[PDB]
Amino acid sequence: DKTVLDANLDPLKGKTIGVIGYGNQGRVQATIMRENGLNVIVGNVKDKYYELAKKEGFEVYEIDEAVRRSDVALLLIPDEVMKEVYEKKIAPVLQGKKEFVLDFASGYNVAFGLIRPPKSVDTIMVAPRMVGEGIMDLHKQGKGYPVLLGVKQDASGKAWDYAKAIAKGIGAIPGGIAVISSFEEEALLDLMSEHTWVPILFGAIKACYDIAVKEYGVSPEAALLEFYASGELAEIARLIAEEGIFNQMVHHSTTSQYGTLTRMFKYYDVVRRIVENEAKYIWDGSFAKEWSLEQQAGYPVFYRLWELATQSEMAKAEKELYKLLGRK
Amino acid sequence: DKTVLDANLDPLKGKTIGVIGYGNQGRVQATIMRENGLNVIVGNVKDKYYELAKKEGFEVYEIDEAVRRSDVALLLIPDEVMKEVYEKKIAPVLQGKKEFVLDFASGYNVAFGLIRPPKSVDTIMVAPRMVGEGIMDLHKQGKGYPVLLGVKQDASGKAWDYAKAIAKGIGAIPGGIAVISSFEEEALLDLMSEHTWVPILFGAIKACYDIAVKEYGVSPEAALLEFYASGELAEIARLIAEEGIFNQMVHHSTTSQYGTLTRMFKYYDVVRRIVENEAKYIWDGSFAKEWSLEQQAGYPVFYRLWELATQSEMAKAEKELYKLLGRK
Amino acid sequence: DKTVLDANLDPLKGKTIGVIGYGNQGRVQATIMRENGLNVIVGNVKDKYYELAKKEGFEVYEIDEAVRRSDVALLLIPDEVMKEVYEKKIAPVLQGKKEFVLDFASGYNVAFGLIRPPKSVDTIMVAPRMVGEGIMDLHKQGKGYPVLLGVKQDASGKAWDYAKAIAKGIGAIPGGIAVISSFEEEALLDLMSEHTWVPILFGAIKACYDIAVKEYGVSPEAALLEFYASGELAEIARLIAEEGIFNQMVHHSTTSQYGTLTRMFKYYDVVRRIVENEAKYIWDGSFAKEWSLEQQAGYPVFYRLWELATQSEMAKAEKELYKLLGRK
Amino acid sequence: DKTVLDANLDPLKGKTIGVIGYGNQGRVQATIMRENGLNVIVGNVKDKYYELAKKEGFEVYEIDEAVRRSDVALLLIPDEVMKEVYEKKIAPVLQGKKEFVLDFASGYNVAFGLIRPPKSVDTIMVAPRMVGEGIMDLHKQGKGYPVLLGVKQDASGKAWDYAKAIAKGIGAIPGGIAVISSFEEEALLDLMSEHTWVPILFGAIKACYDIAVKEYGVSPEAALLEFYASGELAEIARLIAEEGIFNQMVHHSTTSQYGTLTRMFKYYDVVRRIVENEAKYIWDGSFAKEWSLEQQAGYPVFYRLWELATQSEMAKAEKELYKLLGRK
Ligand SMILES: NC(=O)C1=CN([C@@H]2O[C@H](COP(=O)(O)OP(=O)(O)OC[C@H]3O[C@@H](n4cnc5c(N)ncnc54)[C@H](O)[C@@H]3O)[C@@H](O)[C@H]2O)C=CC1
Ligand SMILES: NC(=O)C1=CN([C@@H]2O[C@H](COP(=O)(O)OP(=O)(O)OC[C@H]3O[C@@H](n4cnc5c(N)ncnc54)[C@H](O)[C@@H]3O)[C@@H](O)[C@H]2O)C=CC1
Ligand SMILES: NC(=O)C1=CN([C@@H]2O[C@H](COP(=O)(O)OP(=O)(O)OC[C@H]3O[C@@H](n4cnc5c(N)ncnc54)[C@H](O)[C@@H]3O)[C@@H](O)[C@H]2O)C=CC1
Ligand SMILES: NC(=O)C1=CN([C@@H]2O[C@H](COP(=O)(O)OP(=O)(O)OC[C@H]3O[C@@H](n4cnc5c(N)ncnc54)[C@H](O)[C@@H]3O)[C@@H](O)[C@H]2O)C=CC1
Ligand SMILES: O=C(O)C1(C(=O)O)CC1
Ligand SMILES: O=C(O)C1(C(=O)O)CC1
Ligand SMILES: [Mg+2]
Ligand SMILES: [Mg+2]
Ligand SMILES: [Mg+2]
Ligand SMILES: [Mg+2]
Ligand SMILES: [Mg+2]
Ligand SMILES: [Mg+2]
Repeated sequence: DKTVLDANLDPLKGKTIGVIGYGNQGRVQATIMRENGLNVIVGNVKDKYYELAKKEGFEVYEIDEAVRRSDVALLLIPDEVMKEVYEKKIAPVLQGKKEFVLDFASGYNVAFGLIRPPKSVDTIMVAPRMVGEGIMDLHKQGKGYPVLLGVKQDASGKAWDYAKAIAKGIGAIPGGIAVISSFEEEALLDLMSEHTWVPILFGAIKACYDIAVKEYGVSPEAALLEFYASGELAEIARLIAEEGIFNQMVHHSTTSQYGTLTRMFKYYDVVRRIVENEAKYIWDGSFAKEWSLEQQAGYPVFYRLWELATQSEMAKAEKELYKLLGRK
Repeated sequence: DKTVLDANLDPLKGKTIGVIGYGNQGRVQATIMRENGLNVIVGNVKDKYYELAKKEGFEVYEIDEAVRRSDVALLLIPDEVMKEVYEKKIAPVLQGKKEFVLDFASGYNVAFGLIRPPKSVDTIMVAPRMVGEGIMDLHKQGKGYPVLLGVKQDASGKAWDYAKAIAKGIGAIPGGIAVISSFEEEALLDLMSEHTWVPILFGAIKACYDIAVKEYGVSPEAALLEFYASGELAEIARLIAEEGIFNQMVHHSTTSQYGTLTRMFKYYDVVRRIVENEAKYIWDGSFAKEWSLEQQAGYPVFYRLWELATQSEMAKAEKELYKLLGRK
Repeated sequence: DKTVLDANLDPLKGKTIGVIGYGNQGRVQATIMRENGLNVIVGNVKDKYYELAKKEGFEVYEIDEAVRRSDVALLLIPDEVMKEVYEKKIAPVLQGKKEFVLDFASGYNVAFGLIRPPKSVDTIMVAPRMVGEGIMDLHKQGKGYPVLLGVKQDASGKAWDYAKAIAKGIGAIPGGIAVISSFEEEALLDLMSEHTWVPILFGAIKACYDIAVKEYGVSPEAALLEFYASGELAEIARLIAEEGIFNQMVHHSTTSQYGTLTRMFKYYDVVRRIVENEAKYIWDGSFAKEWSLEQQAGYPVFYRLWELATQSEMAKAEKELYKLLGRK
Repeated sequence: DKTVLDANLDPLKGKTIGVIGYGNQGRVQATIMRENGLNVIVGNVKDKYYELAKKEGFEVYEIDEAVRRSDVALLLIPDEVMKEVYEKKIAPVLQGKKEFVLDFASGYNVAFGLIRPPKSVDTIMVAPRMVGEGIMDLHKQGKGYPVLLGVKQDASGKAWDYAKAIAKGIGAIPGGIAVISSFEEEALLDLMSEHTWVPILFGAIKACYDIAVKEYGVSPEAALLEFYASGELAEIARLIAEEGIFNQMVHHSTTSQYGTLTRMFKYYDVVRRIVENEAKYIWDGSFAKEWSLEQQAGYPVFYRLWELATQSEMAKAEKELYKLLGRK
């Protein structure tokens, strides 16, 4: 099957590696790779992270200098400034090359064409699905974790080899797995998760609260406690990850099972339509356009929405309560 | 405010208490209350739980005998057999009384009239919001936890006093809180949670999977990994419970925040309508009717739905994967 | 292909067989199997059928006794009392077993979970498609007939072997065929036939009558004669079974062919939608629920519908006519 | 009530004030405040207004210099360049401060987040509802006029005090009133007025003209004369402002009253829906986004719409007529 469990690590030996950023990922991955027996450097703007990285023993230069030295580069920075940073401080130094390699952790800027490097370079992607802290929390046990792999440009016939090489160079495998796919699939998924069921969940909760209060004379404290001020949700998530989404429900009551299943099979079509709409809107690029334009405008909608959300009755009540329970 | 933080414990001293069941709750609460300095007994059918309860030092009699001895009773058994058990082995012994008290952990059977005790008895409810294990996991730290309180019948003018007495007798407060409300609100909430956002979430995930596969040529492994085979969901739940639902999102990226907020404010009305429909359907009693009838029929729909859910592509793929990762 | 034409008969030799019921099927199949060289018994309630079965030379005991003696059982009784009969007089005797086998002629009670035998037993199904009299009417020619096969539980790795063994033990093959499938498919089909085209046909006829009378001044006698008081329909059915559904039409006139084909391809979508709805309603279990509940209620709708049907103008006219033609 | 009629003027004495712009407002307010006994300066780009302000005796420096000198600032410039002007020539000088105050006449740029000053500064708003000339036309009578007040940031507990201080420092009160509100309400109102009834009025007039001509053979001159080429509208506005919107109608005829009231109560719902839509579209920020983007694009729609409006039949006819009547 497409899956991969282990591979070689030779293509990276003898070369120097360049790491852009020392935040969550950059820090973790550079730590691991150094612990794996490789010569690696760090490129970053002069700030707290720079101080931290030079504390932990990673020789540092300026960004463009790290690329001038490196034969491989890992661009571990946000997806909102990578564009300008590339355009200014990378593309030139890169034009001055023959055989180079560039890796990302996300496919947003590439799949949509905001970054079109030369055909003189092999472009790839290695994408984990952990916030970053759990990765160390696993490495100290000597485990592995799963990731996605992708390739965009091949000028060496060695692209996948370098991909698996990196995958092993960050302790993902052996111990976990590695999938192969494109940048497009990665971006599509990372965006569907954010556009489809998360906001739906939140809106459902908000509506349940509003209703239970304003049409059945219920108290905010009780509403919050039942809905989310408890850890029921977290325990459910854990049991899912461990046993399985459906098998999990066995630990509940028959009444819960019955209602859940009925209503789920009953409300499948609506959500299906919603998901179709959003997935299409993404596959085209409309969302990238929208987001870039809002950046250029000044995040007005962002501002107003944050405001409306925090000025809501549910939020105020949650504040009073979380205060009452000593929580921060 | 309606909230309560601590109260007296005198009305329970000098009396004997009766506990029906030694499962999750019964076990925990009886343990605590014994550790609080009260004379308590146990009533249960002769089985593994009976053996366990007599192991832990709780003198036991038959159910009706425990009531004959007790002046208070806690009916900690499922909401699907309580009816018959009451009708047969409790109502008589209870008719033979003057001043008694009966407490539940759920309002399903009462709010809907499936149980109508005499007016010779004060009826109450004390409902926690923890599965039961977390409660001990907190008690050994010396903390408290939150609960709901309710009263249905008063023949003593002491109902709320007994309520708070119990609340303190199970280590809820001081250390947490106690809310006051009816049986109706409790049932309504416990059912809305199960009918509105849980099944919606599950259906959304299922649809995202189906789509991403059958219309964009994506691999099941990647789909599952992104959606739920990871712990992203559990970490989100924890951060919610700790910091706050919205504040949580700060630890994410701006892109995620933007998409989430937009789509949430965009899809609020639909879910609102759904929630209205279900809440009404409950407030009337149609659901209780439906569930009781399906019990009398033989759980055919239950059976078929379990089958359809487990025979699904997502389930089979999850099986293969969870196996691949050593998970049970 | 999945089809089967003949197989072995050894696994049944040396064992005793139990047959529940001596009505249409039970009678025929027991007769055949005895004529095939097997030791078989009969279990039945004391009535006319009991007298008949002991007339024809089948030693009989009470039901539970027949199971105590038997190592295999064929439950040839209606699908409306099998539940209680099992629950009371079979499940105990069965709990007292190690290696047993149970066979049905219908999957209604099992596919929907109304009967959940232990995992100590191999459960199967052998379903013919003849009312029962035609089967003997064929056996005396030395032919075979077609059936369906299914398995639900396997604790021997011999389930299919026993299945084909029975199939041969009732003279189905060699001489006909045997298909393999589940209980679910069998039930689904047997119910679609009854829910989709039979009632549609009847309603179409009824409406044609009503219209031809009340809007074109036609006489009931003529209407009935054309529509169904003749044998046109039976001859068409026979020619279908013999030659083929479409080839049949060759023996009609060109005008008939033209109108039929046009209107058929013209009215396909409506019936398709209807069939989808009903098939879904079944696949879930709603129909089983409905039917069980009507049983528990007292067949009021059944009663009223029988009444309305018989008190109809078409029925009264058919009565007068069938009387006029000497028919009973 | 929230209203205010007079207050103190001490907090401004001993300080220096800075005024950005010498157009309509800036000119008037600076004139008044100087006439009120305060030390005030002027910051403006070198142009005709600079010459005018140094004519009238207001010592001037460059903008940033005026802020370096001032402890308070009034940003009386358009809402389309304030952004860049701030970003470049104000924010630095402001970072170099401890205790400062900044006031606006409009909340557009702030309510939507286009300007986010530091938390080292108290931000306020003082918004009149006169074009600017009427304000002097009233001051020479020794009257006052009404305004709105708002606060965004408080680092002194003196924000409202400074607000009322300014309010008195510009001759608004005593003699008129001062309301308190946010920036959001101000912006919302100033935009609803422009989006809801003004354009509706204009379109209604245009449509009445077009119809009366092209479907009833009426002459343009007569149409214009009746609709707006007369002063009926201005007299109505004046009588409204003086007596009251409804009481005004008393000076009309009964026929007019009847038709007006009927049709008004008849067409309320449509306009209500329109207003809801627009108010929402604003509350979110979509309009700010739209306008900023059109600026960045080059005002193409602006251009084309101006063209279409002026190339209209009504416009050409109005031109011929206004010429015929000697009007410019
Ligand atoms: N933490 C996460 O959520 C995961 C990371 N990724 C992706 O990896 C990439 C890195 O993400 P994170 O390291 O977690 O974010 P982060 O907050 O940890 O970023 C830290 C780095 O940002 C750099 N930086 C910030 N602003 C800069 C600017 N204007 N100019 C130049 N450098 C700047 C700094 O040098 C710093 O080293 C992103 O594309 C992310 O989507 C993929 C899987 C999940
Ligand atoms: N565990 C939970 O989810 C929470 C408990 N509750 C409610 O408290 C009550 C008890 O729930 P749990 O103890 O957690 O369930 P459980 O699974 O722990 O039930 C254990 C008890 O069930 C008794 N029992 C089982 N079948 C019986 C039967 N046919 N006849 C007589 N007794 C029988 C047994 O004596 C045993 O002691 C329920 O109403 C529950 O909804 C309220 C908050 C959450
Ligand atoms: N005979 C037919 O038309 C076909 C029969 N089948 C299936 O074979 C099985 C038997 O069907 P048939 O014999 O044809 O119907 P039937 O009405 O002729 O059944 C006769 C048998 O039912 C027994 N019985 C009736 N009421 C009973 C009760 N209260 N308690 C205990 N036993 C009772 C009688 O002892 C008798 O032996 C069913 O599962 C049916 O679905 C399958 C295809 C059609
Ligand atoms: N006149 C009005 O309609 C009322 C004024 N306001 C608001 O007060 C503020 C000022 O409005 P007005 O003075 O009436 O407009 P205005 O046309 O009178 O503005 C003249 C000033 O604009 C300055 N200026 C123009 N272009 C500039 C540029 N590129 N860079 C730097 N400075 C530039 C000039 O220095 C000049 O002093 C606005 O926000 C307005 O909406 C509030 C109530 C009504
Ligand atoms: O990179 C992303 O966009 C995140 C996701 O996995 O959804 C971390 C927030
Ligand atoms: O008692 C209930 O119905 C549960 C809930 O809180 O939803 C535990 C499952
Ligand atoms: Mg993301
Ligand atoms: Mg994700
Ligand atoms: Mg709950
Ligand atoms: Mg049938
Ligand atoms: Mg059939
Ligand atoms: Mg205005």
